[PDB]
Formats: sequence, C-alpha cells, structure tokens
Amino acid sequence: QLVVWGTNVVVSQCKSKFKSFIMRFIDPSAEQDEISENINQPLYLQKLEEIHTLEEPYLNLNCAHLKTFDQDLYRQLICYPQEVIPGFDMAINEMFFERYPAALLEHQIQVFNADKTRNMRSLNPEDMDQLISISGMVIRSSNVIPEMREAFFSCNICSFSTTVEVDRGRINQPTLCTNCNTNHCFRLIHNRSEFTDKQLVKLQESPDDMAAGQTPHNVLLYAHNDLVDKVQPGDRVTVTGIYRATPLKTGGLSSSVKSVYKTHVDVVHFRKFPPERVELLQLLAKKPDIYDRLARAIAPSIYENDDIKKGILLQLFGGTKKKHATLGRQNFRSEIHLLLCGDPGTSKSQMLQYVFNLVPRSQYTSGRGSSAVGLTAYVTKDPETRQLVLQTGALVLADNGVCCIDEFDKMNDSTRSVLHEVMEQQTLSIAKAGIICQLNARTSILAAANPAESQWNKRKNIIDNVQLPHTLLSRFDLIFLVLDPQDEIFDKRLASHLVSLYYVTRHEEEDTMFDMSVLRDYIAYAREHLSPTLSDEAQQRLIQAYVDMRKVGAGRGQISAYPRQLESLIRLSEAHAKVRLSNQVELLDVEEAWRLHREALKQSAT
Amino acid sequence: VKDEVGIRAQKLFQDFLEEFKEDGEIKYTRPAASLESPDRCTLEVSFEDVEKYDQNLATAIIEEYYHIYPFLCQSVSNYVKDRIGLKTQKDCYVAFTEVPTRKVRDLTTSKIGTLIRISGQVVRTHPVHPELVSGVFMCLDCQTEIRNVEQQFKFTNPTICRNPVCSNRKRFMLDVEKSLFLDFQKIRIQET
DNA sequence: CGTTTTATTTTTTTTTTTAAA
Ligand SMILES: Nc1ncnc2c1ncn2[C@@H]1O[C@H](COP(=O)(O)OP(=O)(O)OP(=O)(O)O)[C@@H](O)[C@H]1O
Repeated sequence: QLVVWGTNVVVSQCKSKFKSFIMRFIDPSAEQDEISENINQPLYLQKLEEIHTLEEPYLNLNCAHLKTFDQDLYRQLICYPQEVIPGFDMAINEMFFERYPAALLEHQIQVFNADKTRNMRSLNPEDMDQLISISGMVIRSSNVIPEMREAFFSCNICSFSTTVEVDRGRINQPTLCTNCNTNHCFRLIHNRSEFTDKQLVKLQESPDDMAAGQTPHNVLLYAHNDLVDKVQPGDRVTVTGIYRATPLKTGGLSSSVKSVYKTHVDVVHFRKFPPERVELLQLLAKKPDIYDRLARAIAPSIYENDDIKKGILLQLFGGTKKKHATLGRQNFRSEIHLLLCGDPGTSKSQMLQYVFNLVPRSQYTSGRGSSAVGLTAYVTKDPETRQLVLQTGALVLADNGVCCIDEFDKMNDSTRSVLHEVMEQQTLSIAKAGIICQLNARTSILAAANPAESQWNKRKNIIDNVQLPHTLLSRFDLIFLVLDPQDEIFDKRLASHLVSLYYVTRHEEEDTMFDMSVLRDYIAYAREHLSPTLSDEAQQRLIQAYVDMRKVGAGRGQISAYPRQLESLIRLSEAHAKVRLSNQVELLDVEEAWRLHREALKQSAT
Repeated sequence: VKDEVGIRAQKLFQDFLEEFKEDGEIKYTRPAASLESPDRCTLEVSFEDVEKYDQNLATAIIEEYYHIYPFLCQSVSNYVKDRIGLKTQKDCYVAFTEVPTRKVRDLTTSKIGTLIRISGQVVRTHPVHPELVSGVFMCLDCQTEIRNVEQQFKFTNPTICRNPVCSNRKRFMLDVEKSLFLDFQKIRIQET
C-alpha cells in the first residue's frame, strides 16, 4: 500500500501481474485460446529473439490479450495510464535478461490497441483521462516544432559552468547556479540542452454512421519523437490516445486565465512476407482461368456485361514499367488510364465505389460540385502573417491511388482541358508568383464520360457523337462502350438473380470460390523477384500490323490509331508474362489488344 | 572546463594547419595573406584535414560545432597573431569544406552542431540588413568601457554595475563607433 | 510603508463570383 495521495495505483501490482501474464503467455491467442491457431513460447520472449536477433528496435504491441488475466490491471491501466505504462516497459526491460542478460541493453521500446469508441460527436466530464481510439480521414501535412527540456549554464570567474535538466518548467536561483561559492550571480542559457519534436495534423471522421445533415467535426494531436511522419497524409486511419485538456490564457493583457478548457488527445500510435503457402501461388498462374476466375470474384453478385470483368483483366497482376536504367533518357513511365462512358445510368459509380470502398486511397468526384483547381490549398485567410503557403493539393494526394470522377462532360472548357498532359507526364509546374517547383505525382483514372446527348444517336459512327475531334475522341486504345441489349433477353437475368438479394438470406460458395483473402495476398507477391522482359518475339506483330493499325486512317468519319496508343500496347505487354510463367515476352498478349480494341475500333463500318 | 576538449581539438586544429599541410607546403596562408584588406576574416579549411592528420577526430569536432566554433574562431586569431603584424582586432569567419558527405528528412532535435552538406535553389529572398552587433554601455554611474560580447540574442542596454553596486535598470549610451560589428542577409530556400 | 496600470486601418491577388443586347 504505497500510492499517490489521491489515487489507488501502485507499480508493483501491475508489474508483477503483467510479468505473470507474459509468463501466462504462449501466444494465448494461438496457444491458449485459439489453440486451433498456432505459431509455443511467450511471444515477447519470442520477440526478444525476433527483436534482438532481428536487431530491429521499437516494438509495437497491444494489450487486448489481458482480458483473461485480472481485470483490475485493465481498469487501473485504463484510468491511470501514464503512470503504469512505463512499469510495463520496465517489465519488458527486465524480460531482456530472461533471454539475453549481457545484451547491449541501451535501447528502449515503443508501444493498448484494445478499447472501443463509437464516435467523436459527444463526450463528457467523465471521459477526461481515459483511453480512446477513433478514426477518419486526414487533412493536412504539417511541419515540425521542437520542445526543450534542460538548461546549460555559463559563468564569469573560474568556469562555474553548471548544468541541469527540467522537471517541466523551472530552474532555481540562489545567488549562483547550484550555489557554488557565488563568485558571480546566477547564470543560464538555453540551447546546449535537450529538445523534443512534434507536429500537428487533424483528422476528419468519415464513417457510415455520420449524423443527418451534419458537418465535419474534427480532431487533432501532436506526435512524439518516433511518431513523426509515419504518415503519407490523407487516408482512412485509426488512432489510439488519451484525451487531454489544457486551460487557456484569457485575453492577453496579463496572466488572467480562461474558464473554458481546450482539449486534444495524447500521441501514441496508428493503424493500417509468408513463405508458407507457396503452393497455390504457382497453382493459380498455371491455371488458364485467370481470364475470368478472379474477375468473377470482383463483382460479387453482378455479371453486368462480364466482358467487362475481362476488362477487369486489364488491371492488376501488377503492372510493370519499362524504366530506363540503360540510357537514362526520356522518362518513359508505364501509365494506365481508361474510362467507362455514358448514356445509360449504368454501374459507373458503383464499381468506382466498390473500388474506393476497398482501396484506401478513396475519393469520389464529378463536375460542377467542385473546382478544376483543387490542387491549391487556398490561403483565403491563414493562421500566419500572409506568408502565403499552398500547403498541399487535394486531388493529387492519391499517390498511385484513385480518385473516382463522374459525369465527365459536365464542366467548362478550362476544367478537363487543364489536365491535357498530367495523364501521361505526371508533372505540375507551379509557375505562379509564389514559391515554385516541378512536382511529381502519378496515378490511375476512371470516369463516366457522357456526350452532349442521353442516347447515342443511331446511323452515326461514334466519332461524330462525343464533341471531341478524331484526335481527342479517338485518343486512347479504347474508351469502352456501355449499351443496353435491345430486347428483354438480358433484362430479366440479374433481376431474377438479385431481386431476392434482400430475400435470398444466404450466399452460395460455388466452384467460383468466394476467396475470402486467399486472393488478396497473391497479387501482393505479383511484382517481387521476377521481372517481365521483352526480347524479339511478341513485338513484330504490331510492328508489322501498324499497317493494319493506321491504314484505316485514310478516311474522315472513320478513325485509325495515333502514336501514343502503341505505347499503351507496349505497356499492355508487361502483365501476362510472369503469370503463365514466361517473364520473357509471349505473342498472344497482343491478341488481348485486338480482343479489346477492334471490339469498338473495326466497328467502323459506315 | 569541458570544452577544453574542443580547445584541444583547437590545438589539434592548429597543429596541422600551421605545420605541413599539403603539396610540400601550406594550404591556408594565401587565404590568410589575402584577408588583410578589411580584416576580411573569411577562411576555408578542408574537413578531410580532420581525417588526414587529426585521424578521424571529426567526432571530436563535428558535434560541438556551435558550442566550440567560437573557440575555432579564437584559433583563427591565434594563428594570425603568430606571424602577422597583428593586434587582436582580428574577428571570426570559418567556412569548412572537403566533407565526402551528403536530407531534410534526416533532421531532428538531434542534429545540432554538425557540418552536413545540402543544396537548394534561389527564391523568396531578402536583402542586406546589417546588425550593429557589438557595443558599449554601463549602469547609471561610471564604468564607460565594455569590449564584451553583447551579441547573444539575450542582450540588453541597461546592465547592473562593473566596479560599484549601481542601479539595475539605468543605462548609458556608449561606444557603438570605434569597435567591430558584422553584416548579414536572409532568405528562403527550397529542397533540391 | 508607498505610487502606477490599458486601443491600428486600407489595399492586394486569389479563388469566388457575377453581367448585357
Ligand atoms: N447489369 C447490371 N447489374 C447491376 N446493376 C446495373 C446493371 N445495369 C444497370 N445497373 C444499375 O444502374 C445504375 C446506373 O446509374 P449510376 O448512378 O452509376 O449512373 P451513372 O453511370 O452515373 O449514369 P450516367 O453516367 O449516365 O450519368 C447503377 O447504380 C447500377 O446499379
């Protein structure tokens, strides 16, 4: 019973209880509770192997394992948590010697991850010094601001060059520093000392549980000295932390103080390869069903013109560059972009929403709701002295992500013409009176293009329909059609399938097996240690067939190709080689181009 | 004093720069020979020097840089006095080089006092805007000569006393004219 | 056992916005 006067907490209890818990530890998930799971030693001892042998410091660790153990530890950790957490670090810093006594025991650890929240909208006096974790989407990308910890002194006679660190804010003054004979008066200087880093960026909560017609309400907090630009800013992320408060300087004439207290959260943590299962990796490549099988997975319920799931073939087994290590010239980036054209309310958002609901780099857009110039970080008025900064653009924070765009022929001429270069150049020359540079960003594009009309007018080859010329309307490889089959035949099918999606009350695990995650990992392996080349085999095809590509150009109101889409073809070459097991070029791949292209390119009848 | 470590690094400093440096001869006297016009004070010395003869005691130099740089400036003066017809009017400017070593991301509290190498561009700049950095004064009474260092940002016109216990808020206005001060400029620069 | 406290206005350039036969 040795305790702060105003509390009920003690070091030894929690220390011993947790050291027994980690001795009551074999991975209690994978060796006590999930015995059907298995990695059989206390994982933290295992880590003191797989940390020390890894030599890879600053562990990360939760504490939700502790529900089985005595919950009083849970509580007094919940409520008094800046005064027990170092004790659990001390237990770890003791565990060092369980597995290596005579190590280089000079480094420390970093570190929760267990408790709940619902939302930020409304909290209470009770919820003042307690553990919380909440999530949303990030807004900003800050700079650093350090923070002091100690005073380094000076002297006048005989070098009374004293020193001393800070509790948090005071140094004392008798007539000299650490009163040493007072040959002179007190001394201080403030630089040769200890400093500490941080930042500040805020979050926008973005769940599906956002109350009705309500605005953004948003939160923010600093960092600590290792938690500092962990962060490609702006995405769906959770934090843990400890609700903090602070009084405020009333007015500013003098030391008066406010009644109201501002709040933020303490600064801790954030939230986001296997040799074991090699078998199926090769198993799926050598299976010719890649054309459709995973494509069959993507739309979970929808066949909606499943030649578009073969258009989803276009898209993943990840996308190789022909970067230019030999000559160094020209920066030939292997970019990819296609659209999903309109004139019928088809799934030209729903797929884009399926994607954004899945990929974290998640944004949805369209004409007339926002500006073309949302790469600005506007200085309408700032918390500065008009040191006008355009901190970070918005539409470009999708680093190899996606922004979904809808209703594309919606905006003015300046909009959507301004982007005639970034597509295959990823440069944004900031040549304004303010600060200047040539920046970099490149990513993926998809939208729901629309002509001047609702329905494609018949009798009338496609180059006439959209109001772009036969250079810009005929630009890409193919910008793909979306029609109604003119009959009831197709119509009733997905009705009959998915009329009862309410009423099915089940899902069928067919031979087109709904891969829970066995899909999601192979693609992550899909780019690592084989490297698609291009030798002498699969290139002469449209070397020669450029005859066939362009000699349809003799014609107005018909259309041939132009020499950026051949680039799009050599970029098509990259994907299929490794998977199906020749990382050197095979010839069939160009057929996929003809399988794609002349589906609406030699549909040039007149 | 601890920093006598760096004074011995400053002994170290002298030890090779006055002695045989390179080429069978001197490296750092034509600088010295040229500085005499305004007492120019600008001199460049290689950091590889702290490898050629200091034998990689750069880590006895490269940490306490703003701590001991003043002393290195003292060494510059102590060099000049040993052979130049001199009075201690000699000031400071030391402009190290030869550091096989190269960024904004590799920055912390921890990076104080080093000699890393960085390159940028020219934008958003400001002009000459000098600073009468040194100067003289005293308290209400009598002691009107102070050749001290009033240059640290914590500087103030009124002082307490020199010879007798005087006032503590009073001030004289004094020799800002037969003395030595500086000049400087200021800009903004962006990542390479 | 005494002798002292405290205020700023108009114009720029960007990004927003808005007008006539
Ligand atoms: N075969 C199909 N399977 C599933 N859904 C379909 C199919 N055909 C049409 N739909 C539905 O039709 C809707 C089309 O409208 P959506 O809101 O995407 O329109 P849009 O593409 O923005 O329209 P537009 O591009 O013409 O403005 C989708 O929500 C989708 O659910």
